[PDB]
Amino acid sequence: VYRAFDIYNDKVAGFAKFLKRLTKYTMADLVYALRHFDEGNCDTLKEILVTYNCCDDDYFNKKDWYDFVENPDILRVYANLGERVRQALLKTVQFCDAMRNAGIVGVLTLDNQDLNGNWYDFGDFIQTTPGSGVPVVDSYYSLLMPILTLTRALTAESHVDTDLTKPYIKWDLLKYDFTEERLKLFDRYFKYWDQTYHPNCVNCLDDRCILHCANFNVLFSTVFPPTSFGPLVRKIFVDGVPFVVSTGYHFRELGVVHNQDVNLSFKELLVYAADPAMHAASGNLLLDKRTTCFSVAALTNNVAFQTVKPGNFNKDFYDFAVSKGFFKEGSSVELKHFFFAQDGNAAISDYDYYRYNLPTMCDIRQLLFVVEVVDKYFDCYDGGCINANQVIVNNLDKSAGFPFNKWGKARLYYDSMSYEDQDALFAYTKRNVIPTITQMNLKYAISAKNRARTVAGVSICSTMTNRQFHQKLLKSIAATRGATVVIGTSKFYGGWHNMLKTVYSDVENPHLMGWDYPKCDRAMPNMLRIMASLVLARKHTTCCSLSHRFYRLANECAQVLSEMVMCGGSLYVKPGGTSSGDATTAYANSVFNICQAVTANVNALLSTDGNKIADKYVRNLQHRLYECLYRNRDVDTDFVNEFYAYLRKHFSMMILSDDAVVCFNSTYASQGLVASIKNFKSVLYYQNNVFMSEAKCWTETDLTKGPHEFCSQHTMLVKQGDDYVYLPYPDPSRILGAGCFVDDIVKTDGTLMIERFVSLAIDAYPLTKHPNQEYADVFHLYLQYIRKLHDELTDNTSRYWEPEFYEAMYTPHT
Amino acid sequence: VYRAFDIYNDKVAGFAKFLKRLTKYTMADLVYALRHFDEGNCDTLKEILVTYNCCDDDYFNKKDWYDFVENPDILRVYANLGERVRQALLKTVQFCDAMRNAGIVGVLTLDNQDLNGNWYDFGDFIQTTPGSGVPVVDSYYSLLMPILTLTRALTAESHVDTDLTKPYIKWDLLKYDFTEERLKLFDRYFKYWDQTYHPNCVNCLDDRCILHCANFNVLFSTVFPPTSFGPLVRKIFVDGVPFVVSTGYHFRELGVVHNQDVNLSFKELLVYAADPAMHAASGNLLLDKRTTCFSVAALTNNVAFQTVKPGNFNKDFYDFAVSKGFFKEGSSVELKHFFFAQDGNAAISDYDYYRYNLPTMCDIRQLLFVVEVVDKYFDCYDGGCINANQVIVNNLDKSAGFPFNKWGKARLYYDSMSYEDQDALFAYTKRNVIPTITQMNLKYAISAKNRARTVAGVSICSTMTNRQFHQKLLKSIAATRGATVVIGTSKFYGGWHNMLKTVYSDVENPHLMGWDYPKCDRAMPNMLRIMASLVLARKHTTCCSLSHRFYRLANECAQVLSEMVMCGGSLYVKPGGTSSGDATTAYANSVFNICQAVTANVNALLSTDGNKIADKYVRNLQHRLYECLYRNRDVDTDFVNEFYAYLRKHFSMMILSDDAVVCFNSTYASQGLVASIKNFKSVLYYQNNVFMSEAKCWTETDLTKGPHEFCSQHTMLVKQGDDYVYLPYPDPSRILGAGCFVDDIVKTDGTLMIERFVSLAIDAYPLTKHPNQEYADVFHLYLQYIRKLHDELTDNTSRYWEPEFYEAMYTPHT
Amino acid sequence: RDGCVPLNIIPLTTAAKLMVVIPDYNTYKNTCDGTTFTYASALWEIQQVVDADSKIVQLSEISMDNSPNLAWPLIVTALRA
Amino acid sequence: RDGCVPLNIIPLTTAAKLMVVIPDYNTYKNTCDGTTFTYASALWEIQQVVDADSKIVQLSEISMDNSPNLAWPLIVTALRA
Amino acid sequence: SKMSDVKCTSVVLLSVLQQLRVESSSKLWAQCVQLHNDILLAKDTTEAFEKMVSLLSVLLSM
Amino acid sequence: SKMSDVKCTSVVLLSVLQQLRVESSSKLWAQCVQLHNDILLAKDTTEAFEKMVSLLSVLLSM
RNA sequence: UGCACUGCGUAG
RNA sequence: CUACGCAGUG
RNA sequence: UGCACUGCGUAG
RNA sequence: CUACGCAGUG
Ligand SMILES: [Zn+2]
Ligand SMILES: [Zn+2]
Ligand SMILES: [Zn+2]
Ligand SMILES: [Zn+2]
Repeated sequence: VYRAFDIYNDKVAGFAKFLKRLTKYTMADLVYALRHFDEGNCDTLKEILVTYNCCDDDYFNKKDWYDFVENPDILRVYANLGERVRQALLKTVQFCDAMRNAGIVGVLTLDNQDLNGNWYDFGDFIQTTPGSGVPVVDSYYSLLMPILTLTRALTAESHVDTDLTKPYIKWDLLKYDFTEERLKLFDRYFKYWDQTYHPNCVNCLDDRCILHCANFNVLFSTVFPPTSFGPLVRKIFVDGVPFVVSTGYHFRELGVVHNQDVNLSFKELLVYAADPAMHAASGNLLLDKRTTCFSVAALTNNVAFQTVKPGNFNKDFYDFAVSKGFFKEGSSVELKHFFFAQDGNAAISDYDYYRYNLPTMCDIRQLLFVVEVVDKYFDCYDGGCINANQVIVNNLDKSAGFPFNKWGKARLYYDSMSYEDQDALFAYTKRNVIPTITQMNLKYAISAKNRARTVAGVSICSTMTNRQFHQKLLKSIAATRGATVVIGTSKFYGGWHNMLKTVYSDVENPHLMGWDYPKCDRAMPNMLRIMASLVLARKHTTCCSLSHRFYRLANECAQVLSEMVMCGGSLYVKPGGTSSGDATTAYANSVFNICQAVTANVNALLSTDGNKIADKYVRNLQHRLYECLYRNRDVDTDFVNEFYAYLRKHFSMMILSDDAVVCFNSTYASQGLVASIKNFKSVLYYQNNVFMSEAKCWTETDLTKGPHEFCSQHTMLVKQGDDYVYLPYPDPSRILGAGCFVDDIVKTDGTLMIERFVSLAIDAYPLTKHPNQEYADVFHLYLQYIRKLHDELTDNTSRYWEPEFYEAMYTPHT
Repeated sequence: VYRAFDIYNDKVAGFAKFLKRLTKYTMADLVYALRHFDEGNCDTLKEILVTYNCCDDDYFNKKDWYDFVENPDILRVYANLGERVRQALLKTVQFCDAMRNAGIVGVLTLDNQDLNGNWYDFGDFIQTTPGSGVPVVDSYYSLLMPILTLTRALTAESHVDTDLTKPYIKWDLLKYDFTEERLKLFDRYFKYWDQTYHPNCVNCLDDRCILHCANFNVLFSTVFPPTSFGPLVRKIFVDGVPFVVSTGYHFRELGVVHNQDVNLSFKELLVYAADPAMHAASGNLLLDKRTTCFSVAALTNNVAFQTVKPGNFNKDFYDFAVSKGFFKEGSSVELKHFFFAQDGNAAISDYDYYRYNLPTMCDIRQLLFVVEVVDKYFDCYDGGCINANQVIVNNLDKSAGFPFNKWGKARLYYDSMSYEDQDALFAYTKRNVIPTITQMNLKYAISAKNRARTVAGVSICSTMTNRQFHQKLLKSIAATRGATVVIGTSKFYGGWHNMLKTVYSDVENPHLMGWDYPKCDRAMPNMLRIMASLVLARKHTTCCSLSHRFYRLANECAQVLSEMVMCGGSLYVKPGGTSSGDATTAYANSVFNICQAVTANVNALLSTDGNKIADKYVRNLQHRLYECLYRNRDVDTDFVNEFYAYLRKHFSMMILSDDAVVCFNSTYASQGLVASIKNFKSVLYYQNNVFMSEAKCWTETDLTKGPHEFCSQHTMLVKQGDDYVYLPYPDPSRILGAGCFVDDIVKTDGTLMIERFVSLAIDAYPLTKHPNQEYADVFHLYLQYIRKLHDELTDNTSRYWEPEFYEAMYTPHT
Repeated sequence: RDGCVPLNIIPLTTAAKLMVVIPDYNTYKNTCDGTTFTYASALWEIQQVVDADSKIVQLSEISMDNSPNLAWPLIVTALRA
Repeated sequence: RDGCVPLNIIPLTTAAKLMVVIPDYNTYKNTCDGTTFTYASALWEIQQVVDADSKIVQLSEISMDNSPNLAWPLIVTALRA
Repeated sequence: SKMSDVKCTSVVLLSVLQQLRVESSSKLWAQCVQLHNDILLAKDTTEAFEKMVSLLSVLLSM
Repeated sequence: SKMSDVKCTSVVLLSVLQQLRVESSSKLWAQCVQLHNDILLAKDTTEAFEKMVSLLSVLLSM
């Protein structure tokens, strides 16, 4: 029968299942089960859980037991195993010591350690000078890293004498530096990890070192009390008056960071106001049982509850549609989009979803190789730092955030700060960390689901600094055509056809897939967000130094990753994830999507047997992938180039910030050479801590039909000017709901309706070529309603109700 | 095959079907078809109608074509034959003349005259002295009388020279006396009717003479213009000022009547005010196309529309019932009784139903015999005239009618008039006719049908005079137990059982029937109402003279039969029927019901073959019935007694004012010796001018079950004190609707609800013994609701919610 | 000759004002379509036309096109010519 | 020693007034059932209890029987003892 | 049951409409009365709901 | 169709309720919002009518 | 905002 | 028995 | 009452 | 090209 083995030799290499006192199952089996998870085949995981009293068989009778969102209690079950894992780690260290004492040089593999922690392998061990033994633990520890956080192995470290039974350790409330504790934990657990570990990322040599140190800090921080982390503040004298001002920050990932320009003007006033130190100091203590998140303070005497008003209904358009034969009984086209009202507890409830963000430790070698590969997808673009006068702001009448929203909009602050002041603030952010407060606001929009949606309005200072830092690269990405990232590419004037042709480019046996990210903005691991930030900042090689880039990363983390959240007059500490109001929201998520795809491909290739592979080139590629993953430190540029070319040839991706359309080779995916939907599910399981349902994922066998859905648009192949082209059309229900229901009564009727219905007709024209007659009739209904509105209002306006104007919008002339 | 024959001889007698150039059908066939009407067997009638171009065969494809209410157009079809009938009459007279010239003595039968009017019989004719021939036409004319009005034979008399083609006769608008025209019509049509005919009933020898003259006047009046009939008024000088006052009346039945105390005090003031002469003279001309009824004038500058408000809903009782398990899905007990709101045109629309009253001429010999038989049902009672101080008025706070309602209630006028004044008014009514105005008022009550209901409030003077005239007899009837009329007999304390036992008394093979009168109050022929009035007034042999009784009848006719109707500020002329606000409404209708039953029995007995009857006694009874019907003038008291005894033995009736429960012999009804449902249907067809549906009629085979329905109550046989008794229970829906819905919000809640629910529980207790469990649970729900109301309000009151109080109400102790 | 006259004919030959109730427009055209009409062998000229709500409906408004917008029945008041 | 303290702990050890949000009565009995309770190693005595509508809910009204009649969540404000 | 409470709701809606002086307008009162009477006599639940919705819309209009 | 117009009626009823300052009371607003959201997401016509009747009764109460 | 019958409840 | 109020029946 | 992309309409 | 407003997408 099949057991998981991590093998390396000339003939074959990889971590996969093979046909080949001691316990029935080994640690490699557990790692494989938790890293290659398929609900259809969970026999090994179920037997391991049952045998060691993690849970009972009845637990598996319940459906969706594996899902974290549907069944969070699973997190408890896995935790029941964590202690065992911890023990194994300790034993591993002992084993290593013995080898060092015995002058033994060898490689330790997960498949040679039983679940009781005992090591039963004495092969590949070569005698050397006593005291000179140097074991290799890269593969073992790297593969075991993801399991440690999922099972919460180090929980015992939070108890006195590292015993779960005995009480918790009562750390000093004022203590914030745990550097010695981090060194002690690393020495006890990862003693033989030869790579240097820096608890404080301020002393990291490069971006890869920062990722390594942050990965270790993620695991080490779970032990320390939550109150210790956060902004560090001091009481100082300014102008003969006392002020409490932030002078540092404690990051769960980056350790302790101290501002370089601490001392005891408009720039200073904004720095103080944006700082949550004063607000928290002047705020009353708060205990909110409505959420599991940390509560800091309350700035208001009374709590505030916000409600979502119901949508307005347009009787003229609904009556017109009814008279023309729509909304009948049994009709295919129906109203499924509405404005869903919410109670006063909705907003906070939405914040509660941040509970799905969990401390996740990534396979550091895998993450390093994946980031190196991902950097290739962003090589064409150019980036750097720009001055204040080179910054473009689309809208100056937007909210400036808290507390800046009280006094005015973003225009007020942009006008108040001169270019020199903005440059001074940016330079200050290159030397110091400025914590900020982000407000949570309910968004009023159409939806087909009753769930409320929240957006994070960040402070003005963070937006300004991130703009000056990133706008060059962001504009470079948006102006590029034919790349994997398709931000800035219009679907009109044949853009959809161009993108689809680009995706299909040179695939031997093409099929299409598309997947979804459950709770993407909330459940995203902090490590992946830091990796995306580093990828975006890697364009600053010349214009910024190592210290400047690190301080910019720290500012982003303190303003995006674990900032202070303002909700209904109360302050909370965001566990993690990504804010939707960031200057780099779309692009960071695109980087995350590319990283997940590359990780899935890497897992698929290594999980293959290798011996069965009948292609010499693919076997050599797998062997070199394992070499560059678990055996070689320095980045191999040649192999990175080769793997990027391989992925581009057999894995063509179109990514827009959450949505991915992938063209992949039939035979390679069937043989496991290329990632499939199951690989993405496993990756999202052991990395993103979320279960991906096959219902939300789609696979298209035939290219002529096109992608099932992309950006809420479906695709049709239609005949235009003797040439067949791909044309996007929306769901008729969405357009009809937009027409019938409106945000406010101001836009209920009048001239302003003409523009709205013209835009809706522009969007809905492609439905005319759909085989269904009602879909086509939707566009004619919209045109006739535009005619009727013009008549009620009463030559150029003719073009609005003549279909040639909408014909022109989808032709490749422009 | 079977043809209708009117036969008389020693062996057999009667008008029935027998197995026995010239036309296929004779006049006897038409008379039989129109007097014995069965929708199942209408072949002869259909063939007669089609052959003579009255209608086409397609007319019979339509269902309910025969029904007058559903298909009034049938009245037109029959009219197409009337002219033909008229011709026959003329020819008949000619034939008679010939016989008188030929010295021929014989009896003319309907079966010897073809539908072309030719007489082809020369048998039974015995030569005598020339010029001395005296034909017998009693049977012929008497049997043909009902057909004359239904077919409107005399319509040609309304045209110049008695020709339909030529224009109508333009009579002088001021002309009101048509005595000469009546004599001329009688001489031309009924020349050989030996009985004296008085166009003016003032000169009628007795009640039978009045009935005969009124029957002829009904036919003769259709020719004369409608405007001629009505009150006769004169302009006179009183106190040196001019007044228009009524001094006579023209009755379609009684001819011209002139007041005996015409001259040119409180009594005089009321006589003037009640008189419609002043109101009509001071009223503007009115033309109302909303109805086919005659429009007199409008007393108001603007027309008035009255609406019916919706019923109030009792949320406490409905919620209580719902909580206790009632009004569930699929439950047998459901809410089917409500207050139905009506628009402003409802009231007048209800008045439009008076269109169903038609001029009906009755078989005078049959009506005379039937009234003689009916008088036997009222022999036990005693009646007469009483003084003012002997009059009992239940409620003095009721409406006094128009115009008396303006100034006060009935109490005001009763107090104003002393006993001497009331006696003077009554004596005046014995010598003069006082026309009055009756108001139509919508009644607010529960119903299971959406139709609005109207009541006729008569003037105070008419009520007072009719009370003094009739109250003695009316109270005598209400105080009699064990009689056919069961007015005044309580259903409680075993009264229901006593009545049911009385009905079943001495019936050989008993079955039960019950029937309904469609549009009884509206479609009742005027002749039957006059007959009922005469029957009620026959108790005044000693206290009133012939003139006094005739003038009282004329006053009743001018105040009840064809009075002036006030509706929404407009005056109209009532075509006929009965008013519901009369002092004798219930008793007159009971007389009408008894008359209809006796007529049905007479028709059933005579319609039998006679030869097939194997009982000598029944054959002799039929022969003597024919003798006393169409051959003997003077009333045969012995035969009337014998027939009354026969009906009582084989036809036991329980009558309450519309509702009849009849116990009848099985074999006699099967053999045609006793009336069946079909006989009642035929009688209602050719007399009442309405079609009786078998759905509304019920027949019970077994006596133990009891009558299906009587006064809206069903019957159960239940065990009480070792004795089985008959117990009445209502429909649960009616009681539940009464409990849930109330007239006004004043009785919505409070102490007054206790009495209402106690009465409802008293009515609904019998449902406890019903086999259905929900029916019984209704009473317990009512009791529990009474308990809850008492609790909310908060020893003797215990009896209200204890079931012993309701037990006692249905036991024969009291 | 006798001095006695039926009551019903008194308003017919002596009423100066005539009120007609119109349930529908069909009876309207049949009976009193124009401003002047003939009834009871007399000529009546219309003075007012109100609706069921006691509002002054004008002659022009009465038509087949606008009949559904009228609160029937219509009360038309005219004077003897 | 260093003079640097975490921000989050400043309100914990220095806030004179404490506000607690109670979603349901179960958390009410668990956390601050009585007029005086213990939180953050400090004793807090209740001063006011308002509802979601900003109405002054009394201590007696808070109970299992009357819990359905309260506009949850309940905001309880107390002062440091 | 839904049919019975729908009938009760229709009755109370007609009562409040009458109290709103709706009867001043002849045609509106006629429509409301017809709808209410049909609701009471209705034997199909869907038609009763449709008529109740229509009458409630009549009330909401003013 | 009855389902679509029932949804529209529910939307407008919730709008008028919100304009009636119903949101001042927390529990009444919660009930109205839940009923409206269920009506919009409802797939059975009878349940939609029942919830619409309930919400209309809420409005009629005041 | 009608004519009768019946049965209840409160005062005498 | 009388006065008042209520409920049912035609 | 957030960060980006795209497309329209009105003035220059 | 710029200013304002609108619509769609994540
Ligand atoms: Zn480092
Ligand atoms: Zn830079
Ligand atoms: Zn006579
Ligand atoms: Zn007398």
